[PDB]
Order: sequence, then structure tokens, then C-alpha cells
Amino acid sequence: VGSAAQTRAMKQVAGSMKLELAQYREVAAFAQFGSDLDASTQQLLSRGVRLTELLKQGQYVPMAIEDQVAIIYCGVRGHLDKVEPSKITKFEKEFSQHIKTSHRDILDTIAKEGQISPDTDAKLKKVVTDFLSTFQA
Amino acid sequence: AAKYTKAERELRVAKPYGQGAMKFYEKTELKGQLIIAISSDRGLCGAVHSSVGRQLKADLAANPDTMVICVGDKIRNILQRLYGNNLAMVCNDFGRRPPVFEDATKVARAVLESGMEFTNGKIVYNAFRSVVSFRTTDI
Amino acid sequence: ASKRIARSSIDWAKMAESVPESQKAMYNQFKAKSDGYIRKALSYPEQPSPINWEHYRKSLTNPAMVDAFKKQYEALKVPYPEDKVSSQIDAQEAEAKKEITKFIQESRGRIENYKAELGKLGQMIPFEHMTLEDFFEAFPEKVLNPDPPSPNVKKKPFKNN
Amino acid sequence: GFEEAITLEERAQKSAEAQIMLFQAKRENVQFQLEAAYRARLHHVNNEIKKRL
Repeated sequence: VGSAAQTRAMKQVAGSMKLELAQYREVAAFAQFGSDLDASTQQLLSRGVRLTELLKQGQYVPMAIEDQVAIIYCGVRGHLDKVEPSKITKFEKEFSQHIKTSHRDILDTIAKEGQISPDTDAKLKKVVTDFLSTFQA
Repeated sequence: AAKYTKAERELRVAKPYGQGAMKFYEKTELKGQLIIAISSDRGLCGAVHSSVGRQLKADLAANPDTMVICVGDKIRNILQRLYGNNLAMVCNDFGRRPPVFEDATKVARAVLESGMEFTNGKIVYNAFRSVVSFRTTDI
Repeated sequence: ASKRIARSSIDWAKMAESVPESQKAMYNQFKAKSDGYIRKALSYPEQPSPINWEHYRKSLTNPAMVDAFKKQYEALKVPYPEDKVSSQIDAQEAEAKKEITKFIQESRGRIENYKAELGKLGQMIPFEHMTLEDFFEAFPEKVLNPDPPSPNVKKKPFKNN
Repeated sequence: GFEEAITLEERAQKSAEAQIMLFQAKRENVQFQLEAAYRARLHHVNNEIKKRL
């Protein structure tokens, strides 16, 4: 069935993640001996590691579709390139809590539009930068 | 792995030895015949003799009139079909023993007493970049 | 029962701009420490979980004990506890205000000193058409008889040891 | 350098102004702790009554 039976926000973001995971899969063979590797290939490897750590999920804790869209969107736009892959799950709890508490207007705009606007993309860029700076600086 | 561990242990001290030797030629900034090819009679070690011979083939397309002194039969096997008219000498029975200075002096005495004319030159060897990466350069 | 529900939160942005980062790195500890108590404030909201008493009344053969439990639950409605060290914060608040006033007037004094220094530089004649005596007058470091001798009278030619 | 020293003093005065909001943050931090402790007991009382039921 594919993308014919998923929401616009999830389809728009998971399409990019599917391409990036395919790119990481192609260059995963060069990580075995790649002591010296190109910056583009290192970015593909670093993005794929964050995306692989993104898909991990604990048992008996299913997630709402808005929580899934927000977490996948952060990992696919490059917000987690500075976050270590061993702290992604802790970032997943805390940043979603901050969105569910301080920036509920972003979720209301996404729910009304059904997708992610470039204006909301800029707002999500700012609140991610504010959140990572507030956690550590 | 046992041989590599022993060889890297002695390379840890024999690398600045070559740094001091090459320092004079670096300071003179002299820019370039004879070609020294370093190989061994022990094959099936990977892409060592094939890629070094490939670099030697690129020298045959750049300096076709340069005599080459090879240390190892594998380089002789690859390059005899192409440029058998431009092979000075090929050393053999080498590789099983570890390289020591006496073997180097044997090659050094071979370059001198042969009397062959040479102004510039270079030595072909596999550099040790890392555990999994080796580069073919020239000194 | 009142005062501070979880919605209350001060402006962290102005506070983060005010502190000199690692010079006041205890704020980085303080924010996380306060954030941990927000995690405790995340759990246990004001009202507890409602309980359907009628289901237990009908299921139990004798619902008199359920009625007694419900009556005692409604009777025992304890309110909020008492604030303990609010006066100490108020006392340090007054001390902070005194330190605020002391630091403000000292900074005002240093600002007036810097303004006077800039006024001196503004009124200083330019170094192009300046006589050597006027350079000595405007900069009173000077040289005279009770002065450190040197082959070239410079800023630090004397000790150098 | 004199202009920079003026701006540094301006920041120092502003940090003194934000000392009050730090105190309010400390007051809210105390109130948050007292709320989380008292409301958990209210949750614990409700769970104990449910345990009795």
C-alpha cells in the first residue's frame, strides 16, 4: 500500500528518511575500513547513525503520530548532528515534553495545516537551537 | 599479525631514521635515470605487488628509458612482458627474512659497482598509512 | 491548593543572557536542578484519579463499608502544607537589593570615570601638531631629576632582570 | 576599549536587575517541591482507598 494510507506530515518526513536511510545503507560498506573518509560520506554515516538510533523504541510504549512526526523530523533535518547517538532517547523524552508544555502553538498549527510549513520549519529550528543551548552551552 | 606486530615495533624506531635521512633532500629541495622497486618473493599479500607494478607501469608511460632495479620476482613477472628491454637487474630470494641493514648495503653496493649512469631517481615502496590503508609513494 | 501550578515559569531567556555563562555555571546546575523538580511537578497533579464508587457498591454484597470509606475520604481532605524558608528568601531578597544598589552606584561611578577619560581624549590635542612639552603635560609620566636613568629613557629600560 | 568597558558595565547592571527573577525562581522551586510532595500523598491516599476497595 505504501504512502497511500498515512498522514501528510508523516509521509512528507518519512519520504526523506527513507531516502537518507538508503543513502546510509549504500555507504555503510565504506565505514569498515574508512579511516580517512570524505566529508559528504561522513555526513551520510553520521545522519544514518542518528536515524537508526531514532527508530529504536521501548516495549509497551507506543507513540502518538504527532510525537512520531516531531521526533523523525528533528532527526531528518540535521538537528541531531551535534547530539550524540547515545543520548537521543533522553533527548526524545525531554524535547517532546518541552514541545508539549511550552510550544503547544506549534502542534496546533501542524494539526490545523496537516503538514509542516516553512514558517513552522523556521520556528522549529529556533526552538531546537534554544533547547540544545539551554541543556548545555 | 605476529609478523606485523614485530615489524611495526621496529618501524616505530626506523621511521625517524628515514625522516633524518630525507631531511637533507627536503632542505635542498632538489627536483628530478634509475628506479628502485621494493617487493618480495612472497606473494598473495593483497594488492601490494599489483598496485606497485601498476605505479611502475605509470613510470614506464612517463620515463620509458629508465632502467629499473627490482627487489622481488613478482615485480619482474609483471613488468617483463611490457618493458623487458628496460630492466637493469632484479633481486630475488628476498622477503622471507626480515629486512636488515646488510641487505640494504647489498643493494647499495649493487647500485655503485654496476657503474650504470644515473642522475636522478626514485624508490618505489608501499607507505604505511594505517592498519588497513597503504599508499604507494616514491622517495 | 493555590499559588504555583505547573504553568508558572519565569523568563529563562533574559536570565540566561544576564549570567556570564561558565563564570556563573552554577546557573547551569540551578536550571537542571529546578528542572528536576519540574519532573516531580510533572507527576501528581492537583486532583487525584477519580474512583467509581458505585461499581464497588453494587459488586460488594454489603456496600455499607464502601459508604463508610467514601464518607471518611470526603471528611479527610487535607490542604497544602506550610511554607518553611520563605522568610529566609525574603531576608536574602532585601540583602540582594542592598547589593543591587551598591553595585549600581559603583558601576555608575566607573561609568563617570570612563566618560571623564573619554572627555580627556576628546579634549586632547592631536599628536600631529603637538609640541614635546605638551605631550609631557598631557601625559604626566614625564622625566625629571629624581627619575630612573637610561641610555634611552623608555617605558621599561631600567631593571630588565 | 573605553566603549567596550562601558558595555561590560551595562551588562553587569542588567545581571543585577535579573537577580530578582532568580529569587522568584527559587521561590517557585520551593513551591514546586512542596506541591509534588503533597499531591503525591493525595495520589497515594486515592490509591490506598482503591486498594481497600
